Amino acid sequence: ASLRDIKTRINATKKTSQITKAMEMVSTSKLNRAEQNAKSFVPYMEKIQEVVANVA
Amino acid sequence: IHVSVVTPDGPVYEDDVEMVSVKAKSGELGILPGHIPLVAPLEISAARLKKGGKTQYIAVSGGFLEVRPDKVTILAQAAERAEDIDVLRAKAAKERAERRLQSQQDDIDFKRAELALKRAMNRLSVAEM
Amino acid sequence: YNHYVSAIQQEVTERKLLPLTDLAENKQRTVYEFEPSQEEILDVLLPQYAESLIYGA
Repeated sequence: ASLRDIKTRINATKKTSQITKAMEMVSTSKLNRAEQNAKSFVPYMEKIQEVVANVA
Repeated sequence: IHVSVVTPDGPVYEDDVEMVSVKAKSGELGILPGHIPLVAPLEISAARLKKGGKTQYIAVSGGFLEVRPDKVTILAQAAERAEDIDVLRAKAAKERAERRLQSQQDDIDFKRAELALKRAMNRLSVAEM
Repeated sequence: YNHYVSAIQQEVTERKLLPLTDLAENKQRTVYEFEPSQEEILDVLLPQYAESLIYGA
């Protein structure tokens, strides 16, 4: 092929790699927050389950 | 002895008041230590706590009452310490728009990154080589 | 829905919600003083349970 074409291809794939890395970091942070958001729900469920099991 | 209020969104309030009264469906009840276990639903009203030196109030919506000689637990879907139903409705109306705009912001934030990725990817195909 | 097992593994699960024919009892159980009626309590009790299940999923 051509030297300039190879250089441009390398630059383009580097740019795509950088964008994908940024997206990965954002997704990791969102998952980290979502874990605590999910964890904050236990006591209500663990009480209503016991009440229903006792009553029904 | 102590009373606790829980919500699917997390804990709300806790104290060691030893005398609580609430307006249950088809009647009214007063709770003192050593009570027999009982189960009863609750109406839309404000629960009052008395045996804490001074009176204290808290509002619940769609609640459920669970009483034990050791602990008192109230299951509610919404709670507020302002004792007023109208302020609770106003709070819900205020939070509606906030969550709507948060969702819109999240959508546009994702869309901008998607457009940037598409533009970055197009150049590789442009550079046929 | 998908169940979160690990950061690298996710599995598809199928769950029956109602008529809730299968249920598990607690290890410790105590009788309750129904008020005003045991039949009247369940009508209000059950939908909250179903909604909590949906929220967790």
